[PDB]
Amino acid sequence: MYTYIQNFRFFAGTYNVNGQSPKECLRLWLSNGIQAPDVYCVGFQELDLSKEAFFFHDTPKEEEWFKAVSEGLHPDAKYAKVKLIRLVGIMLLLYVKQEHAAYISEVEAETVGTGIMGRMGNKGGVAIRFQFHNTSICVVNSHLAAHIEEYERRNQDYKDICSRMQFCQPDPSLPPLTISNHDVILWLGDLNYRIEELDVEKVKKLIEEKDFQMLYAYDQLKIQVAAKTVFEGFTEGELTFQPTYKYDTGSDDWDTSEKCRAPAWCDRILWKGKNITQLSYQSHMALKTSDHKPVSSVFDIGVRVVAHHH
Amino acid sequence: MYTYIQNFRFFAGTYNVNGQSPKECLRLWLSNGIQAPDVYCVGFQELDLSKEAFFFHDTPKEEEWFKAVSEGLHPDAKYAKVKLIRLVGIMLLLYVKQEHAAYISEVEAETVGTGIMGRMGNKGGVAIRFQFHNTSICVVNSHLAAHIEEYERRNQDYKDICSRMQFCQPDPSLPPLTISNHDVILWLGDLNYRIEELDVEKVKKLIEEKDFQMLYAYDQLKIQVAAKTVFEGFTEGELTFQPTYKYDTGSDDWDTSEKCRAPAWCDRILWKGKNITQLSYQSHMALKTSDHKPVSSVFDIGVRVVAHHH
Amino acid sequence: MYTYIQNFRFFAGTYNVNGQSPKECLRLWLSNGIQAPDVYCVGFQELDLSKEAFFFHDTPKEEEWFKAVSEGLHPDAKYAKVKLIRLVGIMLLLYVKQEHAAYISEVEAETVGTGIMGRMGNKGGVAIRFQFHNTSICVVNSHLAAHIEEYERRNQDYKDICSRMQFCQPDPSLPPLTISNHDVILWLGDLNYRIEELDVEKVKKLIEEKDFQMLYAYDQLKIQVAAKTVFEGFTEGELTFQPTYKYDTGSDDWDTSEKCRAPAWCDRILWKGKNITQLSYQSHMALKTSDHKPVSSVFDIGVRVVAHHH
Ligand SMILES: CCCCCCCC(=O)OC[C@H](COP(=O)(O)O[C@@H]1[C@@H](O)[C@@H](O)[C@@H](OP(=O)(O)O)[C@@H](OP(=O)(O)O)[C@H]1O)OC(=O)CCCCCCC
Ligand SMILES: CCCCCCCC(=O)OC[C@H](COP(=O)(O)O[C@@H]1[C@@H](O)[C@@H](O)[C@@H](OP(=O)(O)O)[C@@H](OP(=O)(O)O)[C@H]1O)OC(=O)CCCCCCC
Ligand SMILES: CCCCCCCC(=O)OC[C@H](COP(=O)(O)O[C@@H]1[C@@H](O)[C@@H](O)[C@@H](OP(=O)(O)O)[C@@H](OP(=O)(O)O)[C@H]1O)OC(=O)CCCCCCC
Ligand SMILES: [Cl-]
Ligand SMILES: [Cl-]
Ligand SMILES: [Cl-]
Ligand SMILES: [Mg+2]
Ligand SMILES: [Mg+2]
Ligand SMILES: [Mg+2]
Repeated sequence: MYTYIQNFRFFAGTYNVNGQSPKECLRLWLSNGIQAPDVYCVGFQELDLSKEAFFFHDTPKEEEWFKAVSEGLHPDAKYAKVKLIRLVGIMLLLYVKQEHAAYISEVEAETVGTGIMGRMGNKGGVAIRFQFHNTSICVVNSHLAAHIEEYERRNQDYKDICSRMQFCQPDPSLPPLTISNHDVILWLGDLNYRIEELDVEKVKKLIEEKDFQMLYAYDQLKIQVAAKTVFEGFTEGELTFQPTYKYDTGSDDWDTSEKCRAPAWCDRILWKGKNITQLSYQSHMALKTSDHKPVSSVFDIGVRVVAHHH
Repeated sequence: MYTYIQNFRFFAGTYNVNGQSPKECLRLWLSNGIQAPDVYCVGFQELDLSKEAFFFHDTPKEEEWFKAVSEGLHPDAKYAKVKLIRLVGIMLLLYVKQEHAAYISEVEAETVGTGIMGRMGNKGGVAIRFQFHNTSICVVNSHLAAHIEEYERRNQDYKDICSRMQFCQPDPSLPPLTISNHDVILWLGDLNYRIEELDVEKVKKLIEEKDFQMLYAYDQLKIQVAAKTVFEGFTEGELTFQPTYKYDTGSDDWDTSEKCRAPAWCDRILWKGKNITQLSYQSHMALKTSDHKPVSSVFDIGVRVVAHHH
Repeated sequence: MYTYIQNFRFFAGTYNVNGQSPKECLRLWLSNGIQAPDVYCVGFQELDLSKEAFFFHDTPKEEEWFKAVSEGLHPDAKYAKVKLIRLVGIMLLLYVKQEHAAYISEVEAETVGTGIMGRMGNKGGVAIRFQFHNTSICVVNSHLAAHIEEYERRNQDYKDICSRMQFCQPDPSLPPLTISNHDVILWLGDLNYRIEELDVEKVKKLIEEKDFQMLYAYDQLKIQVAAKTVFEGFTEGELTFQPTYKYDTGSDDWDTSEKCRAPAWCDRILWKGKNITQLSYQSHMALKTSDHKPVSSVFDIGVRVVAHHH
């Protein structure tokens, strides 16, 4: 046989929904004046903050948010649901255009809890891997540890997801599939990295001034990546939108509670692999259900397709 | 339109069943020579003491006790089940005569755990609110902290149920419904308040002498209400029955175990609202399944009914 | 009526499966060149090591292992499933030849958790009791505390299972059925008792030399039974097979990890009652799914049968 590169459009989204049910149309996030994606990868954090969900019970929030996402996908294409995976509040959805569904194979989904006692699901990661035509793809959604001072724990959460996440494989003989053994890796989530050094007022001033380049110089994810403690070999696109945390629910105002939290680029998307081009990377201010704003990126990704023989 | 007051009969019952399945006919509690209630409000504590129930799993005890209650309702009327709500061992049931069912609306049920780590369901409250004709009603069933020395925690459990219990409402714009925003509030449960100061032998002697007025002078709920720490604006009827805890299972004898627990009026019913009259308040000694006896009260409650226009 | 003793063949098996799904045919354990048993008693430990199973959720491992066992039963007889009981990873299955099913009655199953905080199901026991013809039988499967130094906790786990395990009974009037109130008791499990005194190299040398009599002189279960701290009145057959823990998964090699665990006869079967004869007691090295090997015993057991009147 013979293969060739054919480009497909992948949408990746991440949204921390603060334990809320969906109240708004999600088109403003998932299909806001874009061309129809070929593949949708849609991730949530904090789907359900209840004690019942924490102890691994089913939750109506799973179906509520799945339906909201399905209804918010681009109207020009029929999308097939390929896979849903959830650990407590961390949920990842994979859809493809119906016409591409026949070329999806080897779908596997797994989860890793890195929260209470290092194991519970209040924080951690979920992942879906699959083959699209002849290209292997893994999408990871992680919610890493909270608070500015806990960057070392965020680094450890990342390392633990990478080492513990193992996928099934057709051949029991080879070692299990890990996240890294894929042609294309998309990593999204509330990575929860904050702004070092600067005080809250200075952070807010830089944002008002739209000096995102200066603010980004103090971003913990940037610093840790530069120190090679996390996300080795991954790329992140330039941040041209304002921090996505923390807002008063129902508004675009920064947290006016007593805690008065410093804004942060909590919500991020990164990638690794050949033939990837990021076409956009943005937040969606119009959605106010949560104290975070959703983030999205659209990629053109080259996929190995088998040429038809005649 | 025009409204007028029409009286309906409400039965309220509370029973701590010590993790047991039902073994006796519940008519002796629920329909023991009384007129048929229009509305039944039936609450349990300790429905299931298992670790599985504690971690929020379904339990066969829910259906066993629901059926026992349904079978024990007054035989002269067909009762419609309006709502069931359970948190671990705390369950509340609401029924109305079939003929009144069409005038029930806006039924909402919620729970608040105030047990382990302040959040688990070994203690706490559940509630059902609804509109009957044009009158709003909230029924609360609480199981508050154990032991004579923990009255401050019982006070805190009450305050926490009051502040955390929020109900849905037709209009997202107004603040959520709380327990206090109702025309009629009925609060029942194992409130777990004990007798201060007196030693066990003195308590038992007063009960033998049927001097309930003297024993009540040392009741913690009375004292805390007088200090305005709990149940502000609520009324409780005079206690004319002997303490309902703690008995040897299968008997009317006081706890003969090594612990030799002091008797207490653990199990109580209180109310708040206009046009309420208590017609009775009693315990039911004949039921011996548990180490508590069940308590009941019947009220005449004035309800706002729309007058028919012709 | 008149009764007489008739002998039936009972198979008992215990297998700690290290949280794995079944990968091998279980005939090598359950029907490896033996006559068809009349009754199968098949016990597992560590069916599922997940946090979800630990908090008492259903697991697909239950059905996977039940089907594997059913498929591995002796092919000459149709076996009826009488009962399945599971607590977290501890599962016991009871089957009988179809032709004997009509003579099984009073089947009851219960569990006792003796793990975290003395109550959780990471360790403990499950049991099935029943009447076969006119003889009462109780089969217990226990997973007792780990590690050489914790023999006192293993003793306590045993005592706690014995005192807490209570079965339902036709007559509410008599005291509940306990394990000890049965004509025949079969106790199996990962009892987790280790070899005292000897160092790892010496243990391995004795095993190489096949000097099981000398190694057994240092076995903790033997010592504790002799001290009358556990298993009073029970018998165990001579151990003529090598220790069943701890192996590298997929091999017959001893644990080559850093921990380098000493081999132990973790997995045991004991009995108590009249008219019992052990016909075999062995391990099954050929099964390599787990870090333990399965153990089996076949008994001839005299059962009281009602003579037919003509
Ligand atoms: C081994 C099993 C037994 C263990 C039982 C222990 C139960 C328990 O303590 O969980 C605690 C867990 C903690 O949240 P965690 O994931 O750090 O995530 C939150 C962060 O995302 C931030 O947003 C912080 O809030 P903000 O930045 O202030 O907005 C932070 O709040 P705080 O600063 O207050 O830490 C925290 O709540 O909360 C939950 O997951 C909620 C549901 C479980 C609770 C029920 C059980 C009691
Ligand atoms: C964050 C998650 C992890 C937390 C795990 C922690 C698990 C745990 O310790 O729970 C303990 C919980 C305690 O009972 P709690 O509600 O005070 O209610 C009981 C009172 O109503 C009284 O009747 C007292 O008994 P009496 O007056 O003497 O009759 C009292 O007994 P004690 O005096 O002995 O305190 C107590 O049992 O018991 C239960 O709810 C039973 C079921 C859960 C246990 C399984 C988990 C191990
Ligand atoms: C009151 C409720 C809240 C309590 C939450 C606490 C959760 C928790 O710490 O559990 C711990 C529990 C411990 O295993 P436990 O039964 O001793 O059994 C194992 C033994 O059988 C041996 O094989 C030992 O391993 P090896 O001989 O080395 O092979 C030993 O390992 P270690 O030597 O390392 O002790 C141990 O894992 O592990 C589990 O059961 C696993 C699943 C639950 C964990 C999820 C919750 C975080
Ligand atoms: Cl927007
Ligand atoms: Cl009575
Ligand atoms: Cl073998
Ligand atoms: Mg939140
Ligand atoms: Mg009790
Ligand atoms: Mg193991």
